[PDB]
Amino acid sequence: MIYEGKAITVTALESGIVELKFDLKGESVNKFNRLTLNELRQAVDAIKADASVKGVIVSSGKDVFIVGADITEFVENFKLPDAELIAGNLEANKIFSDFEDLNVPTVAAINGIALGGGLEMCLAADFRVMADSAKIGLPEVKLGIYPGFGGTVRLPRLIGVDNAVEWIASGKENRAEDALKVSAVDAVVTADKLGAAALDLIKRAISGELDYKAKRQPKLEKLKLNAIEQMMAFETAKGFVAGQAGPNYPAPVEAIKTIQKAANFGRDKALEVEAAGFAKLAKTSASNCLIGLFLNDQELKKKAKVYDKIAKDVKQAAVLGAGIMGGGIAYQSASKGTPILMKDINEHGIEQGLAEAAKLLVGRVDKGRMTPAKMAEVLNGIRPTLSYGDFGNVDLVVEAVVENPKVKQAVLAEVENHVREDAILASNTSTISISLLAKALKRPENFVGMHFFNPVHMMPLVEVIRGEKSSDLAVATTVAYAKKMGKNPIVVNDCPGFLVNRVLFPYFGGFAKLVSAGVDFVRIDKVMEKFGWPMGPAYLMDVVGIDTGHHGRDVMAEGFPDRMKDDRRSAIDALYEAKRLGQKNGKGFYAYKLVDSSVLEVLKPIVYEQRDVTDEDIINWMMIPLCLETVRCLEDGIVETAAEADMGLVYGIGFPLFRGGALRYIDSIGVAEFVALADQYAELGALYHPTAKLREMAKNGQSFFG
Amino acid sequence: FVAGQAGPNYPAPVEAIKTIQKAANFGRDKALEVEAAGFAKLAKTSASNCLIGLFLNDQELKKKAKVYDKIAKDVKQAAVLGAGIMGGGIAYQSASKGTPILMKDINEHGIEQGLAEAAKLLVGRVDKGRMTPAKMAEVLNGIRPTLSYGDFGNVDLVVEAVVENPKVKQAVLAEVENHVREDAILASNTSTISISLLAKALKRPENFVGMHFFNPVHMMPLVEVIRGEKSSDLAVAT
Amino acid sequence: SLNPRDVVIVDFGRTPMGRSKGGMHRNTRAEDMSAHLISKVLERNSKVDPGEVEDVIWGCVNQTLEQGWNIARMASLMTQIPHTSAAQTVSRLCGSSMSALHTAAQAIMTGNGDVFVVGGVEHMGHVSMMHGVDPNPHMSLYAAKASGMMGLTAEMLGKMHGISREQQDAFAVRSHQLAHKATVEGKFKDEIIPMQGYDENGFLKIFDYDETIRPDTTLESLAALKPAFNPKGGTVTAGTSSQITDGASCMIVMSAQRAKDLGLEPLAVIRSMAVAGVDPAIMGYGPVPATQKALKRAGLNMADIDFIELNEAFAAQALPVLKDLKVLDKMNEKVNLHGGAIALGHPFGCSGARISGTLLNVMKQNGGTFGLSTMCIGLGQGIATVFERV
Amino acid sequence: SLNPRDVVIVDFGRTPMGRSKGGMHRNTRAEDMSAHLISKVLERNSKVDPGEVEDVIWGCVNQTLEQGWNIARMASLMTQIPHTSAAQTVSRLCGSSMSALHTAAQAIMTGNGDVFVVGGVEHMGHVSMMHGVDPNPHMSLYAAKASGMMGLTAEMLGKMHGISREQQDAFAVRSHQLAHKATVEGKFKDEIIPMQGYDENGFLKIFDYDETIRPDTTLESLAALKPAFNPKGGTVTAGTSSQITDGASCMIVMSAQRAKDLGLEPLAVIRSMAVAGVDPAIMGYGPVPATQKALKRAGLNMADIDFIELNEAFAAQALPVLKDLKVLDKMNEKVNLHGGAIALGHPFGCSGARISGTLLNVMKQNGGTFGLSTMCIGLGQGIATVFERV
Ligand SMILES: CC(=O)SCCNC(=O)CCNC(=O)[C@H](O)C(C)(C)COP(=O)(O)OP(=O)(O)OC[C@H]1O[C@@H](n2cnc3c(N)ncnc32)[C@H](O)[C@@H]1OP(=O)(O)O
Ligand SMILES: NC(=O)c1ccc[n+]([C@@H]2O[C@H](COP(=O)([O-])OP(=O)(O)OC[C@H]3O[C@@H](n4cnc5c(N)ncnc54)[C@H](O)[C@@H]3O)[C@@H](O)[C@H]2O)c1
Ligand SMILES: CCCCCCCCOCCOCCOCCOCCOCCO
Repeated sequence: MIYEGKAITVTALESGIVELKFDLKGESVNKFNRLTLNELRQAVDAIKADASVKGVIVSSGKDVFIVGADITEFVENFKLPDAELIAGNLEANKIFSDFEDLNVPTVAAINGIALGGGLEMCLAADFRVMADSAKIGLPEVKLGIYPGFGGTVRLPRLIGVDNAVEWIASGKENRAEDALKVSAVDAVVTADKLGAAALDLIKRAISGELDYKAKRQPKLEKLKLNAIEQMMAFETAKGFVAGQAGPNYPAPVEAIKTIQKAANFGRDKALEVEAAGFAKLAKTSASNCLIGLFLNDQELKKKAKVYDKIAKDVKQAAVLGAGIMGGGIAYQSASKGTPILMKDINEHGIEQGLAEAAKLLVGRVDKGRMTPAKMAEVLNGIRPTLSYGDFGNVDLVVEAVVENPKVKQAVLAEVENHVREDAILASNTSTISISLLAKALKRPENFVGMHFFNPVHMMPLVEVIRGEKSSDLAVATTVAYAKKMGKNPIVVNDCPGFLVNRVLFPYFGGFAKLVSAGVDFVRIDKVMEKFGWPMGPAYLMDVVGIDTGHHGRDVMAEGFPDRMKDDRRSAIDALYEAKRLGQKNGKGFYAYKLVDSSVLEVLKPIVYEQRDVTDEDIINWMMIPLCLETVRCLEDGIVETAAEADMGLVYGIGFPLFRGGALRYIDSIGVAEFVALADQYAELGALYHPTAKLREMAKNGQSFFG
Repeated sequence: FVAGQAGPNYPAPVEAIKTIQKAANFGRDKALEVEAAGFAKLAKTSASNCLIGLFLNDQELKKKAKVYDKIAKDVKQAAVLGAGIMGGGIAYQSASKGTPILMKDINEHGIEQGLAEAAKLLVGRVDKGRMTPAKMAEVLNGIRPTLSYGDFGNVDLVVEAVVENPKVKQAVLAEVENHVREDAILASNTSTISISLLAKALKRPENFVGMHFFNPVHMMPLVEVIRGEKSSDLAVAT
Repeated sequence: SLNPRDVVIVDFGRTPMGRSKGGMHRNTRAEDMSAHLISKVLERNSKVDPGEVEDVIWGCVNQTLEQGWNIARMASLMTQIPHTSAAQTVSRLCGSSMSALHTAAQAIMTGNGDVFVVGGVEHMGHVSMMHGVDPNPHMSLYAAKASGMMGLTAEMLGKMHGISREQQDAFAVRSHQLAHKATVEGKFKDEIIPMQGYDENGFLKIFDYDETIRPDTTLESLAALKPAFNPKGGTVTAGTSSQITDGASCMIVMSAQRAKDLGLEPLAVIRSMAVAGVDPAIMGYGPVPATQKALKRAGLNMADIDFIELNEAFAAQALPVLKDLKVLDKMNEKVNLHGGAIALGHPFGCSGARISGTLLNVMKQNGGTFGLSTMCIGLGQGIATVFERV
Repeated sequence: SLNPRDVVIVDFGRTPMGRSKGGMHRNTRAEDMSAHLISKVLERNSKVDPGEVEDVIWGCVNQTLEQGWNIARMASLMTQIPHTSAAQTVSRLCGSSMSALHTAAQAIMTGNGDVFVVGGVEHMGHVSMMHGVDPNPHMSLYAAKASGMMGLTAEMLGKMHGISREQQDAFAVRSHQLAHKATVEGKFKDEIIPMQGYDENGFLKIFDYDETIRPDTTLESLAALKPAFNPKGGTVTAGTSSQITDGASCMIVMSAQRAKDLGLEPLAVIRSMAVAGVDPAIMGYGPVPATQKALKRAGLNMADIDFIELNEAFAAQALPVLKDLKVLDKMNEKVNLHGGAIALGHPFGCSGARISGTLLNVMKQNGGTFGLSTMCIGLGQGIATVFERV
C-alpha cells in the first residue's frame, strides 16, 4: 500500500482516490498522541509525494472517529519557553495545514465521536460527511485550554464567529442535526451509508460538480465580518463570558481574544495567534501551573472511572424535601436521565419544588437553549409524592430536610423502612456529622454523605462524606451518581466542616482580619480577583449571606477551638448586628452590585488599627490560612491524596485553575520557602502557624508532590 | 356545504341561508318579511312532524344537565389506571383542564409511554404557536406518575384503563377501592364489558359507573356515562 | 408652478398611539385598525373618489397572523375602496411606511396611477416582535449576530459618538414634554383620528390622545431605570428607547395634475427620496447617509431645511445622527417639536408615514417651507424624504 | 434608440424548482437560497459593480421565521453586495416578485438609483402557507370568507366560463409535457442556476432541473384524482393546481444609460407596467384587467404580443383568462411554451419574476419582439408586464 503505519494506513482506492484511515492498532480508540501525529506527517507526505492520487477520504476503523488527544505525552512540551512552545504547536499544525493544502479533494467521513483534535482533523478537510448517530465538539475548555490544532482558526471561518465562540467556549458536544444546521458538517446520513456518501461526494468534487477549492477558501482568508461587525460580535461575546467566567479565565475569555485578533488574518497568521495564546494558558513558573490540573485530572478521571464500573445502577432515585435544595437535586437528576421522586410532607412544598424546577427549564427554552420536547421529558422525570408508596424500586435516596440532627435522623430512619435493604441512603447536610446521623439507621453501611452546593445546578462540586461505617459500594454508587448528574465528586471523610467548607472559612478569617486592620474590602477582592478567584471575599460573603457565614463561623469555631475560635467583633458580626444580611437582604458589603459609604459606619467599630498593606501581603493574609488548613486536612486524614485535596477547592470554593491548587500553590513557592513566609505572619494567630509535619518536610526539602 | 351534510330534509340550516340570500339587498322591515315567510314554510312542512318534541326534549336536558350539575361532587383530584394509549389521553385531558391526575401503572415502561404521549401532544401545540411554554409546564406538573396507591388518599374520582379483560378489570377495580375514600367514585373506560358485571367485584357498586372515552381521547368529543344497575345518581352526576 | 406628475400629499391621518401591554388597542386587530383609518381619512376628503385609487401601499413588518397575507388588501377590502383597486404590503422593517410613500410617489411620477392611499400599521400587541423568529446561524458568517439586537447597536453607536446617560435621559424628557405640549395645545387635533378602544376596565370609549405619553417623566425618574441592553455599564434604558406601540398611519397621495383638477389645496409636495445602507452593528447611523443622498437629489443644503423629524429609536442614536447632520445646536428650534417615538411609541410598520405626516403639520403650523423626515432601519439601513410646502 | 431612464433587464437566474414535501430544498433556508442566487447571478455579470446596487427588492409572502424581518436585507447581507446598499421586501401575495420588478423600474425611471437587484423567494416547506393564519371575522362583513380559499375561487370562476374536468386536466398535461421538453432540450440551461441540495437519501449533490415536473402525467392519471376543493361536484384537482414549491428567482435591473456605458447587451426592456383589482371570489380573473391596462399604457393590442406567460394557478383560471384575452386558439403557438406553475411549482413570493424571466428566454430563443407576463393574485388582484426585445 501507499502507507502502512501502526495508527494510520493510507490505502488506495478506485479512480486514483485514496483512503487515509485512522486505526490505532492495539488500542480501543484513536487519539492524537505523539505516534499518531508523527504518522500523520508521514501519511500526508506520502499522499503529497504521490502524484497519481486524485482525492483523499478520511475514515476510522473504530466505533468513534478520533477522540480528544491523550495529553500526558504533550506535557513535557509545554514547560519550555513560549518560543520553543509556539513554534512547537506551529510545527504540529504544519501537518493539518499541509493536508488542507493538498492539491486534491478531501472528505472526512465521521463515523462517531470526533472531539478535540479529532474534529480539528475534520475541519482541515474540504468536505465532511457525518453519521446521524455521531457527535462532535471541542471540550478543550474543560481542561483550561482552547483548541491548539487550528480549532480557533478553521471553525470560526467555517461556521461563523458567534457559532464558533459558542462551540468553543462551552465545549459542548453536538449531534448530527445541530452540526449540520450550523454547517460544521456538509451532509448527514445513516451509519450504513456513510462510506457511500464520502465516496459519492469525492467523485462529485473531482468531476468539478462541487468546487472543493471554493469551499476551502473561507478558512484560508480573513473573516467576512466588518470591522464594526467584529467589535459588536467580539465585545458582546467577551463581556457575556467575562461575567460568567470570572477572573480565572481558562479557555472561554481567551479563545475570543485570539479570534478577535486573528480576525483580519489568514490561516498562517491566525495559527500564530492561536499558538501564542495557547502558550499563555499552558506555560510555567510565574505562578501558572495549569500543569497540576492534569496531574490532578489524569488521576481523578482514572480513580473515578474505577469507581464507575463498581457502583450499582441508579435507575431510580428520590429526594427528601422540595423547595430550594430539593428542587435542584430533582432538577439535576431529571436533566441527566434519572427519574427522581420529590418527597415532602405538605402540598405547599411540592409546589415550591416543581415551580423552581419549571423556572429553570423554561429559562432555557425561553432563549433557545432547550427543546420544548426536552422540557417535557425532564418534567416527567420528576415525580411528586407525599408518601413512600413508590419507594419500592428506588436505588439511591437523598435527604434535604431542615438542618437538625434529630429531625434528619427520624426522616432517614423512616425512609430506610420503605426501600430495598440494598438501597443507598445519603444526606445533603452541611453542618451535621454523617457518622452521627448514621446511628439512627439500622443499615449504616449504605449511609453516606452527598453534599451539594447552592445552587445545585450551578456549582460543580459534590462532596461524598464517607462515614465511619460506610461501605465502599455505598460511596462508589454516590460518586457515580454524581458524575452521571454532570458533577465532579470527591471522596471526603466525615469531619466538622468536611473539606471545602473547613478550608473556605479560614480563608475568610484572613479577610476578617484585613477589614479589622482598616483595609478596604473593595481593594481586597479587586486584588483577589486579580489573583484568579471567581468572586472576591467580600462579594462572596454577600452571595453566601452574612447570616449564613455567621452561623458557619460558630460551627467551625466549636470544631477546632484551638485555632478557629477568634472573638473580637469582626465585619461579619458588624453587618449581622446591623441588619445587613447580604445579597438576599439587599445590603452587605455592597448594595444590590453597588457601593455606598453607609457601610463604612457599620465597619468602624471593627477597625482596631489603620495598618498599611500592599496587594502582595493581602494575598498572603488570605492564601496562607487557606493553604495551611488544606495541609491539616491532608494530615488529619480528611482527604486521602494531595490530588483530591486540591480539586476539592478547584470545583468547590473556586480555586484559580491555572494555579493548580492550595497544595500546588505551596510548591509553586517552595515548601521550605513557604514556611519562612508563614513565620513572618505568625503574629496574626494559629491560622498562620505551619504544622509540625510541614516544618519537618521543610528542612528535608520535601514537597507535597514530587 | 350545508346542502351536502343536511340532505333532502333541510330544517333551519339550508333555509336560513336562502332567507338571508333573498333579504340581502333589503333593509330591516323588508328583511323581516322574508324571515317570517320562510319561518312559516318550515313550521308547516319540515317541522310539522313536531317542533314540540325537539324543544321539550332539549328542555328536559337543560334541566337534567342542571340537576346533575349541582348535586355532583367536585373533582379536585383524579387518577387513571394504566398509562400508554388511553391512559395518556385521560391524563392529558384531565391535566389540560385544571385537574391534577395520577398515572398509575404496574411497570416503569408503562409510565414512560404515558408521559411520552402526553408530552408529544403538549409540544405539538407549542411547536407551532398555540400553547404557551409556561402552560405546558403546568399541564405536565398536573400529571403525576406512580406505581402504587400511596397518594390515592385524596382522589375523588378514579378511572380505569386496564386491558380488556372482565377478570383483570374486576381485580384492579376492587383493588383501588381499598386505597381511596369510601365516598370516592370509580369508573371504568371499558367498551365491550358490562359495567353491571364489573361492579359485582367492588364492595361499593353505588359509586361505580362507566366512563367511556373514544380513541383518541383528545380528539373525540363524546364520553358515554354507562350507568350500572347499582349506580347512584351522585356517581353519574360527578 | 408645479409639473403634472409631481407627487402631492393631500392629507394625513393617524390613530391614537396606545400602549401594547394592555393598552387601548388590546382588543382591536391591525387589519381593522388600518381599514378604519383609511376609511375615515377618505371621508374628510369627499372629492377624491375611492374608485380612482390605483393602489393601496401599506407598510408592515411582522406579517403573520393578523398582519399576514398582504394586509394592504385585507384592510383595503373592508374600506369604501372598490374591489377594482390593488394593494401591496411593503416591508423595510422600520422604514416600511415611508418606503410605501416612495413607491406610490415614483408610480405617480412615471404615469402608473393618479391617486394612491399609502400608510402603515403595526400591532405589536397582538403580533409581538420576538414572535416567530428563527435566527439564521449562517448570518454570523457575514455579520455579527448581536447586530440583530437593535438595543446593542444603540449602545455601540452611542459609545462611538460619546453620549452620556444624562444626555440620553434628558432627550427622553424633551420628547415626553414636547409631546404632551403639542397634545394639550391641540397641535395633534388635525392628524389624530378619534378611534374606539377599551380603557383599563374593559369599558368602551373613544380615545383621541396618545396613552404612550408620560408627562411625569423627569430626569430623576429616568435616572432610576437600569440599563436594558447592557447591565454592566450601559446607558440605553427603556426610558430612552422607543415604546412598543400598536398603531396605524394613513396618507392620501396623488399627482399635482389630478390634484389641481380637484381644486384641493396640497398639504405638501415630495421633492426628493432616498434610502441608504450602513453596517448592521450601528444601524442607528442610517439617517445621515440617507439624508445626505436626499439633500443632493433635492439640490438643498442641510441648512435649507426648516423642520426635522428624526424617528427617535433611542436617545443614543438620535443624538449622534443630529450631531453629524450638524443641527444638534438647532434641536429645540427645529427638531421633533411634537415629541418622538420615545413618548409617541414606535409601531414598526407605521412610524414611517407617521413621522412624515407629523412633519407636515409642524411645517404648516409654523410656516415652514422645506421639511425632512428620516429614520434609522434595522440591520443597517436608512431612509429620508424632503417635503415642500407651497 | 435609447432613452437614458429606460428600464433594462440585464440578466435572469432562478433556482431549480424543488418539491416541498421532502424535496431537494428541505434542508436549505429561504434566506440562503436567495442570497446564493443573488450572489451567483452577479458573478455571471462581472461588469456590474455590486456596490452600485442602490437597492435589493425581494418578494416574499409568509414573512415570519426564516422569511421574516425584511428577508431582502437578510439575504443581501450574505451577498457580495456592500452594506452600503438597501433592501426591502414587497408582498402582494402571488405577484410579489413582479411588483418588485415594477418598484425598481419606477425608481430607475425617476432617477432614484441606477442598478437594482429584484426577485423573490418562497420556501413553502419551512414556512407553509396555512402556517400562522388568523382569519379576521370582520372580513365576512365586506366579503365572503370562502373567497380566501383560492381553490373555491377557481371552482367559481371555472363554472362561470364553463371549463370541463377534461379541459383542465388536458391543460395540466400540456404544462408537464412542455416543461419536460424545455428541460430536456436545454431551454432552461441559461436561466436555472445549479444549486446544492439533498436527494431522498440525505446525500449531498447539485440539482439543475425541476423536481416538480412529472412527465408521466397523462389524462388517464389525472382523471383518477378527486376534487380537491369540492368533493361533491368539483373539477379543480391537485393535478390541475400549481405545486407547493420552494424556490427563488433573481433579476438584475438597471437604466439603459448605465447599461449602454457598461456595453452589456440587454435581455429585454420594460415598456408598460400594470396592476388591477377584481372581486376576491373570482380572483383568478385578475390577469385580464391588469393586462388590458398594460396594453393601453404600452400602446399595443393583444395581437402585437408575440409570447405570453400566464402563471398557471389553476387550469380552471388560466383557461378563462386566455379565452377573454382572446388567445386560446393561439395557445400552443405563444402561451407558456415551457410549462407552467402546475409542473414548475408556484412559489408565492417567487413566481412573479420567475414567469417573467422565463418569458424573456422564450422570446430570445424564438426571435420574439413583444412579450407579456401576467398572473392572478389572491383576494382579487392582477398584475401585468410588457417587455420588449431590442
Ligand atoms: C431603528 C428604529 O426605528 S426602532 C428600534 C427598535 N426598538 C424597539 O422596538 C424598542 C425596544 N424596547 C424594548 O424592547 C423594551 O421596551 C425594553 C426591553 C427596553 C424594556 O422592556 P422590559 O425589559 O420588559 O422592562 P419594562 O418595559 O417592563 O419596564 C417598565 C418600567 O419602566 C418604567 N418607565 C418606562 N418609561 C418610563 C418613563 N418615561 N418615566 C418613568 N418611568 C418609566 C415603568 O414605570 C415601569 O416601572 P414599573 O415596572 O415599576 O411599573
Ligand atoms: N443555604 C443554602 O442554600 C445551603 C447550602 C448548602 C447546603 N444546604 C443544605 O440544604 C438543606 C436545607 O434545605 P432547604 O434549604 O431546602 O431548607 P428549606 O427551609 O428551604 O425547605 C425545607 C423543605 O424540607 C421539607 N421538609 C421538612 N421536614 C421534612 C420531613 N420530615 N419530610 C419531608 N420533607 C420535609 C419542607 O416541607 C420544605 O419543603 C440542609 O441539609 C443544608 O445543609 C443549604
Ligand atoms: C379472557 C379471560 C382471560 C383471563 C386472564 C387472567 C389474568 C389474571 O391475571 C391476574 C392479574 O395479575 C396481576 C399482575 O400483578 C401485577 C403486580 O404489579 C405490582 C407493581 O408493584 C409496583 C411497586 O412499585
